[PDB]
Amino acid sequence: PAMGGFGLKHPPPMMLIKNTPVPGNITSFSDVPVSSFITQYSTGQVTVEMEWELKKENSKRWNPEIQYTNNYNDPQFVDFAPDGSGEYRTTRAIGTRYLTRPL
Amino acid sequence: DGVGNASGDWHCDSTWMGDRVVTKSTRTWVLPSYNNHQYREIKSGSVDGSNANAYFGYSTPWGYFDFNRFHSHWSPRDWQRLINNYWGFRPRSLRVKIFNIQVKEVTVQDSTTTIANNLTSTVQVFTDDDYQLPYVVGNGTEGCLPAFPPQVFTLPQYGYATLNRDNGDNPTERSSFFCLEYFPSKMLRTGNNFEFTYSFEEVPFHCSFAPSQNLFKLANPLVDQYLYRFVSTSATGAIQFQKNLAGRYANTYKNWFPGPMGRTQGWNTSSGSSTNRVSVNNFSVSNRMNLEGASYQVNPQPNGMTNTLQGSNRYALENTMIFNAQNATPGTTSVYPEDNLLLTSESETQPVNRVAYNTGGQMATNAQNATTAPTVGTYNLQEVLPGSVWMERDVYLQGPIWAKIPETGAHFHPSPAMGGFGLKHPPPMMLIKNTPVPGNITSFSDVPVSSFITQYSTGQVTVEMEWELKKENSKRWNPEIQYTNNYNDPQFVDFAPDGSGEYRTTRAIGTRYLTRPL
Amino acid sequence: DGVGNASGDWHCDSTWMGDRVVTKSTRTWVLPSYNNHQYREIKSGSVDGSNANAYFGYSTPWGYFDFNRFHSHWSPRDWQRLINNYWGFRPRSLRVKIFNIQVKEVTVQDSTTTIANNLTSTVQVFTDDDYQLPYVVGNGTEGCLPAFPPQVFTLPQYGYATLNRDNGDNPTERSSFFCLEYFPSKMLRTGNNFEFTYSFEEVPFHCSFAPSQNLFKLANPLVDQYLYRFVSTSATGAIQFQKNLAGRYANTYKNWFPGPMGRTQGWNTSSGSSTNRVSVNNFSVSNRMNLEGASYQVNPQPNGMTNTLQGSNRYALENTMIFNAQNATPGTTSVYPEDNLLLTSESETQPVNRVAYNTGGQMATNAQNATTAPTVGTYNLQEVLPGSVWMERDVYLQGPIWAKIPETGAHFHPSPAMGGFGLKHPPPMMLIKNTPVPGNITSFSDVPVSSFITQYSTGQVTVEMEWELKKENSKRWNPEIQYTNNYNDPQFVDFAPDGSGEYRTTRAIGTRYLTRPL
Amino acid sequence: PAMGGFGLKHPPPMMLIKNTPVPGNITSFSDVPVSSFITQYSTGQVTVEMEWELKKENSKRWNPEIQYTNNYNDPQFVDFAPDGSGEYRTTRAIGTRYLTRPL
Repeated sequence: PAMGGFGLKHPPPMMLIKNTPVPGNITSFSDVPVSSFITQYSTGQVTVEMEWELKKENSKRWNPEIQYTNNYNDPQFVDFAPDGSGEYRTTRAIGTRYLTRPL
Repeated sequence: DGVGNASGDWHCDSTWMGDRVVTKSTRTWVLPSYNNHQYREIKSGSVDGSNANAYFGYSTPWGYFDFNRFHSHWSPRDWQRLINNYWGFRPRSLRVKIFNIQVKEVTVQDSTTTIANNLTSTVQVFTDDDYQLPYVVGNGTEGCLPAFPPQVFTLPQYGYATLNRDNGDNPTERSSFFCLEYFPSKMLRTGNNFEFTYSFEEVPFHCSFAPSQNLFKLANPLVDQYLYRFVSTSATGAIQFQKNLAGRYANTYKNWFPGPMGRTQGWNTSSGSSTNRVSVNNFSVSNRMNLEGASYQVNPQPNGMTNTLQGSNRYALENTMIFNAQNATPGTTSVYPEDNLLLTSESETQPVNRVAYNTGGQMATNAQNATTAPTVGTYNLQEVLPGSVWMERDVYLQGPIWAKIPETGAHFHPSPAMGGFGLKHPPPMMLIKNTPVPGNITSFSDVPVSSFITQYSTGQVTVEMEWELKKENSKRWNPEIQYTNNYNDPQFVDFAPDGSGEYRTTRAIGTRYLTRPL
Repeated sequence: DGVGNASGDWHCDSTWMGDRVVTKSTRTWVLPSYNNHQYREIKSGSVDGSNANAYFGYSTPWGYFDFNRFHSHWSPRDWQRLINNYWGFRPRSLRVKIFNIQVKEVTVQDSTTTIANNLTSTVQVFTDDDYQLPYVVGNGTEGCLPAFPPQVFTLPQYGYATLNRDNGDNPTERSSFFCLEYFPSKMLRTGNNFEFTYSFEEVPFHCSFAPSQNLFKLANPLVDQYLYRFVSTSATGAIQFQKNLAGRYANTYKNWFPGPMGRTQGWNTSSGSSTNRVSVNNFSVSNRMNLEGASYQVNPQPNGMTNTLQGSNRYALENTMIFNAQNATPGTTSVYPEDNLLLTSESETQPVNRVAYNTGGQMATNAQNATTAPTVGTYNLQEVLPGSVWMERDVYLQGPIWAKIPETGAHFHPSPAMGGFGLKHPPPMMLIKNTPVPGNITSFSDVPVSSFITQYSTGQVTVEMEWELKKENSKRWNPEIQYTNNYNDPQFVDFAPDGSGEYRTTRAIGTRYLTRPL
Repeated sequence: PAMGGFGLKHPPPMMLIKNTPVPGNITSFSDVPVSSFITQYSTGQVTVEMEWELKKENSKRWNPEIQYTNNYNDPQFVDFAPDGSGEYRTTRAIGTRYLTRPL
C-alpha cells in the first residue's frame, strides 16, 4: 500500500454493529413498513488484543546509534499527554527507521 | 451475580488470640465523578512567597482507598487494651474487600435533581501491585476510613506532582505522565465484589515501652570505676588525674551516646504564653532544607529527639505532630489557637533522646599553648555517631501506620519522620473510578465525546488486618502507668458522639506507657 | 601442530561426475601489513568535477579472500567443455581452506633488508557468517585468485565507504564504524590451518543457450490466423479490416513482448571509426541516474538488452562489459584503444532482447478527429510490462560469479547487472590480518604503542566448489556452434604463458553457444 | 566508593606478571648476586570475559522517555571511532541515568 502498512489478501474481518430497532406505538395494520421508532443509542466496551512478532537487531556497529528520544527545549507542556483542559497533545510523528544496517 | 442478593456482610470486630490480634473494619464509601472523566494537567507557581510551593502534575478521574491511620482499624478501647499490655506490635497481613456497589444516576432536569439507580453501570478497580505508579498513601494526607464506623466517607481524588522546571509550573523533559487506564482493572456491576490480599515483609516491632533508666546512669551507683580522668593541670603544666567515684555520673566513662539532634526553637504553651516572644512569623525562622534551589520546612525533623522535657510547658513545635480534635473542611486557611489541637509529647523518651531546644553539647574549639587557654564551642546539630542509641517517634491512634521508602538505592535507617513502619513494598494502592456512560450522541466525530451522564457510586469496604504482638515480661514490683479514662467533671463522653451526632476525641493516645530497664 | 610438518596438500583439479562437477583450486597468497595495524578514516571530496566521487569511509588493516571470478575455478579447457555441452549450471557448495602459513619478519637495519621467519607470530582469520559487515566482494573489484595456478597474489585491503554528507567528505549522524576486532577470529601459527564450508541457496540455473527462434516469429508460417486487424479507414470514416495471412509476422497478433529497454548511444568499432563523431567526452553525454543530488553512470545498464546487432560493427558501449587482456597495475589513468581489450558481445540474444542504440518502438501521441491526423511518437525507454520476456546477461570466464542483493526489503527480479547469480546470503567474506608484534617498548604510557615490527605472511588457499549442471537434450539435426580454438598464423598460444612467463588471454569466452527453439 | 562502581570485600584478584631474568655472560663465582642481564620484553594476548546480571525495566509511563542518542550537528568526524591518523576519538562521557522511576 502506497500509505504504508502490510498488504493483505484476507485482512482482519470487518466488524459491523447496529441497534436493533424498537417500534413506536403502532395501532393498526398497514402493509406499509413502520417508520415510527423509539430513539436509542448504545454504549459498551471493546477490547482488542494483537500479537506481534519481532526481528531482533544483531549489528556489529561500534559507535552509538541514533534513537528516538524525548528531546524538547523549554517544554511548556508534556507531549503525548493531556493538557490543562484534558485534551491529549501529540506534537510529533514518530516513525520507525532509526537503527541502521550496512546495505 | 444478582441484583437482589447482597455481595458481602458487615464484619467489624477484633479478635485477640494470644500473640496475634485480627482486626476488621467495614465502612460505607461514596465515589464522585472527578474531573468529569478526564485527566487534567494541574500546576502551580510560587505561592506564599516560596517557590517550593510551585509544582507541576496531573489530577486523574480516579479515587483511592487509604487505610493508613491507626484509628481505621482500632477502637479507642482496643488501642488502650494494647498499649497497656504489650511491649510492641507489627502488622502481618491485610485483606481488603469491596462489595455491595450501587451506581446512582443524577439528573438535574428542570432545576430539580432526581437520583435514580443505574443497574447496568460499572465501577473500575485495580491494585498497583508492582509499584509502578506514584505512591501517595503514606504522606499524612486526609481521606482515610473514618474513625467511627457509622460515618460514611468520600474517596479522595488521585493525583500526583511530577518534575517541574526551575521551581516553576513548567515541566522538564523527564516529567512523566502515567495513564491509569493502562493498567488491567476489573469491572463491577451491582452484583459483583472485589477481593484482594497482601502480607507484610518482616519489619521490626514498634517498641511501645519507655525506658526506666537514664542512658548516662547505667553504671552501679555503689561501686566505683577502675578508670581515672584528667581533672586539671598543676602550676607546672603537669597533668593530674582523679578516680571516678560512685554515683558521680557527670564524670563516669560512658559506653553509649544519645542519638542525633538538630536544634529547633522552643515555644511555651499557654501557661507560659507570657514568655514567648510576641508576633513571630515562623516561616522565616524555621528549620529548612534546600532541594534544587528551594527552601522546604522539614517538620517534624528526623528521629532521635524529644519535643519536650517532662515537667515543663516549653515545646519544640517543629519537632511535634499536631492533630485536630474536631475534623475540618478542605481549604481552611483559618488561624487556630492550641485549644482544640492535640499536641503530641514525646517525653517518655527523654531518658534516651535529647531535647530539641537545647544545645546538644560542647566541644573544643582550639589547642591550648603556654599562651592560649582551652576553649569550648556549643554545637546545635550533631548527626549519627558510632555507638549511639535513640528511640523512634511514637505512633498515635490518630496517626499513620506505614510509609513507603523511596527506591533511590541508598538510605540510612528507614524509619519515617512521622512514625510508623517504613516499607520497601507497602500495601498496594487501590484505585477506583466510575466507568463513563455517554450522553445522547447523534453523529460521528473523530473528536472524543464530552457529554456524559452524571453518576456516583456507593458501596462497602471491609479491611481485615492481622497483627503480631510482643508480650511484656517485666519483673517490676510496684505498679506501672496505664492509659486511663481520667476526666474531671465530664460534660460529655470522650470518644463518642455528642448531642448532634458528631464524634468527639479530645485526646491523642500514644503508645509508650509500660517501662523497661534500659 | 608442528613446524616441520605440512598443514595441507595441493589439490587442484576438476572432476566431472554426471550432473555435477567439483572444481578445486589452490593458490599461494601474500598478506602485507596494511595501515601499520591501524584504522584510518579515508575520505574524498568531488573529484573529476563530479560530487558522486566524494565519499567518506574507513580503511582497515585487514585483507580478504575473493573467489568471485569464474577463472579462479575453471581452466579455459574445462570452461569450454562446459559451454559446449550443457544448457546451464548453478553453484551448489563451497569449501575454503587456508594452510601452510609462514610469517616473515622484515628488517631494513643498515640500509639492507634481511627477511627472517618468525615462528611464534600469528595470523588472525574470521568469516562473516551473519553478514554484519559491509560486503565488498561482488562489485567487480580486483584481487581475486589469479587465473593461472602458478601465480602468487597479494590479498587486497579491506575498506568501505559509509554515508557521507551532502555529497562531501564529511560524515552524517548515521555514518557507521565497524570494528573488525570485535568479531571472534581464530589465530594461526605456522602449524595451524583454517577450514570453512558453505552451501548455496537454491538459485535458478544460468541459461547457457541461445534461442533459435525470433520472439515475434513464433507462429506457423504456413497457417493463417483466425484474427483480423484494423488496416485503414474508408472515405466515409468507416473502419476496414483485413485477415492476418501466413508468414506476415509484421502484422500477426503477438502473445509475448520483448523485455525492458533503455537507449544508450552506439559507437562503431575500428572498422567504422570513420563514422563515429570526433572527440567526444562521454561523461557529459552518458546515461546517468541521480541519487541524493549526484549523477552516477549506470554502466552496464539493467538487463534486457543486446549491446550489438550481429553482423554490425556498431556497439552500445555503455551496455557492454569491457575487460583487459593484459592485467594492469593500480592507479593507471592511461587512455587505451580497443586493441588489447575484450569487448563482450551479447548478440546471441538478439532474437529476444532489443538493441540498445535503436528506438524501442512507437506509440500514439494523440487522438484523431475529423480534424487531426493520427500521430506516433517513438520512445527511448520502456520498463517492465506484463507478459514480457528477456534473457539475462551472460557470464564470462573472466567475469563475476555472484553478487549480494541489498537487504532493503523490496526489489524486483534480483539479477545483477554484471551477470552472475544474485544471492540473499552469498559466500561469507573471509578476512585475515597479521597479529601485531610490538617493537622495543621500555616504559609505561597510557598511550597505545605505535612501534611495530614489520612482518608479512604467506600461505596457501584451497577453494573447492561443487556445481550442478543441466544436460542438453535437443533434437536438432544439423550440427551446432561450439567454442573452438580457431586462430590463424598463431605467433603464440592463447591461454598460456609467453616467452617471459606472463599469462596471455586474447579472448573472452562467454557461455551462449548451444541453441534452443524458443 | 566515592568514584562510583561497586564496593567489594573480595574484589577480582590482582594478576601480576614479569619476565623471568636471564643472566648475561658470567664467568666466575662471586657470592654477590649477578647484575648483568639480557634485555628482553614480552608480548601476548589477554582475554577477559565477564558476565553481568540485568534488571529489566517495567514502567507504566505513557509518554516517551529520554534515551542516549548520537545527536551531533555538522559532524566533521565520527565519534567513538578512529580519525584520519588512526587515533580513537571520544568526545562524550556516557553515563547511566536515562530512564526514570516514580520515587
